[PDB]
Amino acid sequence: IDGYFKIYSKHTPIIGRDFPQGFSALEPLVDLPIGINITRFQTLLALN
Amino acid sequence: KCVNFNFNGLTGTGVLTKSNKKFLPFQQFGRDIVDTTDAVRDPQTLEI
Amino acid sequence: ANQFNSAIGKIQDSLFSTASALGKLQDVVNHNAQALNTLVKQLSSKFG
Ligand SMILES: *[C@@H]1O[C@H](CO)[C@@H](O[C@@H]2O[C@H](CO)[C@@H](O)[C@H](O)[C@H]2NC(C)=O)[C@H](O)[C@H]1NC(C)=O
Ligand SMILES: *[C@@H]1O[C@H](CO)[C@@H](O)[C@H](O)[C@H]1NC(C)=O
Repeated sequence: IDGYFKIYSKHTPIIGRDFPQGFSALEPLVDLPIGINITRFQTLLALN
Repeated sequence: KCVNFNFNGLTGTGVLTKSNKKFLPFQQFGRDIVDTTDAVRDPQTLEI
Repeated sequence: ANQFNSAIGKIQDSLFSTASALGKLQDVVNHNAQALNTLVKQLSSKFG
């Protein structure tokens, strides 16, 4: 938004196996004013 | 004491007393239900 | 006298539990408080 890259993250402990039912807000971590154009991404997977 | 303050571009006039409201690590200043400035965090010592 | 005592003894029940009545004073208080809050909230408006 307005040329800023905002990061919101949260590390919720897991009670169960996958996607437990519950609510948890995502507190912002770092705001970075880059101001570029973003349309695509690709996650990186570690290879050992 | 009744003084005028300017906190990171937030200005106003009033008295400043020690509070007990616990801000989140990122929240800067607090507002009321009627949406008026009520509590601010000191930018230097992170005091509320 | 017994009928009146029995009738007056049920006043403290039907006044609150049945709702119905006793809402006009609450409506007055709520309306005045809401008008005050709406008047105060208008200060944050831009009006262009
Ligand atoms: C802004 O700089 C001041 C310089 O004093 C920092 O104040 C110090 O903060 C540390 C860490 O909390 C304390 O141990 C020192 O006692 C403080 N010094 C004084 C003189 O009060 C302050 O923390 C800095 N603010 C930020 C957000 O980094
Ligand atoms: C990138 O977004 C900016 C923002 O205005 C614009 O100037 C530019 O034309 C956009 N480029 C592309 C390839 O979408």
